Amino acid sequence: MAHHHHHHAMVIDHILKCVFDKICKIGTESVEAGRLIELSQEGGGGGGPLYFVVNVIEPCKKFSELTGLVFYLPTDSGEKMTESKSVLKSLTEKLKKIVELIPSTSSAVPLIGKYMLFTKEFVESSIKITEEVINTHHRS
Repeated sequence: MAHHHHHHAMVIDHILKCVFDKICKIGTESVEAGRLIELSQEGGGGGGPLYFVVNVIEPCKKFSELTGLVFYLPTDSGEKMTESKSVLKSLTEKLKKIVELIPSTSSAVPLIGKYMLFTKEFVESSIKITEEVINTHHRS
């Protein structure tokens, strides 16, 4: 869209809506395959449908502030990002362990898992975009 050779704050704060936009495109669309696949098996388990949004949004919350610390308080070409990404892989560890509580729904692991890695590979965009500004960040 533009370049504007200068400090990063006015034009850098705008890019946020650029990376946060797509996230909703494929992120909001998954809201269907997530409830469609679950309900197909049972959509319940140890509790109700709130356990799916409570366990999914739980980790997302702490990340909500992270998405704002990368487009506002950048520590590097992908510091706050690469540091927050490690949480996405370590987070699933809590969902995969569900087999110890309700292994009945675990059968969906290989079902919904197709979407899991999907976003995991999309979140990388965070460091991808910054790869364009790194040209200056790295230098100075």
